[PDB]
Amino acid sequence: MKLAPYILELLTSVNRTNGTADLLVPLLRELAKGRPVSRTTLAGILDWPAERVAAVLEQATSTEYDKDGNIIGYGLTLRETSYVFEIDDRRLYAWCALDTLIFPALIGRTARVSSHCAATGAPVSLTVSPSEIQAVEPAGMAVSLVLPQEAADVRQSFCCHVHFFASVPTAEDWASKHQGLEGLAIVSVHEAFGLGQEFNRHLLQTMS
Ligand SMILES: [Hg+2]
Repeated sequence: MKLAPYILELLTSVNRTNGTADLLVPLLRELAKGRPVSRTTLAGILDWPAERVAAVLEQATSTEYDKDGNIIGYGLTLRETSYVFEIDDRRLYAWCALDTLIFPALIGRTARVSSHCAATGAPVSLTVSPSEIQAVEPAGMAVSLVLPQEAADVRQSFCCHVHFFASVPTAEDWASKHQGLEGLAIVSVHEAFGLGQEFNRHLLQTMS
């Protein structure tokens, strides 16, 4: 219920240098176009030397690149995951369930999100807009949260534990067999979306 520790630690894990948020939003908007993103493209959008783009990305250890050295994944990714994230006619993916709830507001576009329950395999889907969620299927969908670690790779420490589930009772049953994960908690997808909204508010307030 109390979500401050999650917001605080995720902000710390995500915002590791000056300009991270400045870079992250344009990057997500470019990735949402469905093609690899070159550093020079970001440099142009930001009015930064490409050097600076590189230094910000270097601190982002989980960043995925393709065989050309272009960016293909940073929260939103072109590389298949369990979380499908579609913007119009482009199929993208996300690193975790919470990412799917956060990115639409940051990109300014509505996403069709689909996945499978981590406990039962049942398909789950919803439509996520910058301001609300809709067509939640099934209606009682839930999300797992853990406390992000500050100095760890965000995918290894946070993303891999943050799933969708068919329902709260199903997720709580799953959670009962998952001890030793700091801050493990089950919330409804609505509660998770509200967490995402608070995270975004704090993130955006740190932009130039
Ligand atoms: Hg994530």
